[PDB]
Amino acid sequence: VPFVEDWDLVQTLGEGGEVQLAVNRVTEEAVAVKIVDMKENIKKEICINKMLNHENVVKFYGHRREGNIQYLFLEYCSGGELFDRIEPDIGMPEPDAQRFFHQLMAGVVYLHGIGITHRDIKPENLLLDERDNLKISDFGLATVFRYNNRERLLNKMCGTLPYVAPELLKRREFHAEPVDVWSCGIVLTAMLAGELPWDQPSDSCQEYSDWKEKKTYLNPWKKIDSAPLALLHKILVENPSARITIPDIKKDRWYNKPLKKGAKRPRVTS
Ligand SMILES: O=C(O)Cc1ccc2c(c1)NC(=O)c1ccc(Cl)cc1N2
Repeated sequence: VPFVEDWDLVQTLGEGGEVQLAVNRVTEEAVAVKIVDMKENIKKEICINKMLNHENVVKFYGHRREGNIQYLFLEYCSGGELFDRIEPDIGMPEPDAQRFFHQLMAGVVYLHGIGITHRDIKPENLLLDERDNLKISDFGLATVFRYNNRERLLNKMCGTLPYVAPELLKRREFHAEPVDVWSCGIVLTAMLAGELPWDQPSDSCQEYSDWKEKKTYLNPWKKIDSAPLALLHKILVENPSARITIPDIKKDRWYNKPLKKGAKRPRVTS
C-alpha cells in the first residue's frame, strides 16, 4: 500500500523535545511526534517507553533516527491536558477528580510494578483521550528503581518544586514510590481546589508549616470535603516511611465512595 508511511505535521502540541500532531496521509490516523535534536537522555526515554504497555500510559509506537534528530511516535490524546480541566481557585466536580485519581493510581501501580518511577507527575503530564481517559505522559525524567527484584534508592533531584516530596529536599537518599505517591496527592489537591498548596514542601514555606500544624480552615483545604481531605491527610505525610502506600490508598473511604455516573449513553422514552 503506497503512502501509509507518510504523516503530515499539522500543529504544535507542546515544547520544552518539541511535540507535533501528525496525521497519516492514507488512513488519517492521528499520532504525536516528539522531535528531539540530540544536538543518552532521549536514549533512556525510548528504552523505558519500549517496556510500557498500559491503558493509562501514553502508548509508544516506535522511533526513527534521521541523523542528529530523533522522532518518537507516541499516542495522540485528543482531550488535551488534565491541567486545562482544572478551573483556577475552583478545581472540578469531585466525581470527575475521583475518576481521574482512580485512573492515575492504575497507571502509577502499573509503572511501579515493572520497577519504573515517572518522577514528574503533574496535571501538565496527564493527558486525556477522546473519552477523557487519563494517560501518564513523558518518560524523559523516568528511571528504574527496581531491577532483578532489588530496589535501588534514588538521590537525584527531579520533578517540579510544588509537586516534589519533602524528602527530596531534606535527605541524600530516598525510596522512589513514596515520591510518586506525594505528587499524586498534590494533583488531587489541584483537581479539588484549583490551586497549589505551596511553592515547595519546606519549613521555610508558611503554607507547608500551616498544613503540618493542621490549619485546614485555610485555603486550599477549606474548599475540599472532609472525605477526600482525610485521604490527603494520609498522602501528604512528611515522613515517607509513614506515608500511605498505593495498596492502602485503594482501601480509603473516599477512594471507594460511589460518586460518578457512567458516560451518558443515548436513550429514548415510551
Ligand atoms: O489537539 C489539540 O489542540 C488538543 C491537545 C492539546 C494538548 C495536548 C494534546 C492535545 N495531546 C497530546 O497528546 C500532547 C502530546 C504531547 C505534548 Cl508535549 C502535549 C500534548 N497535549
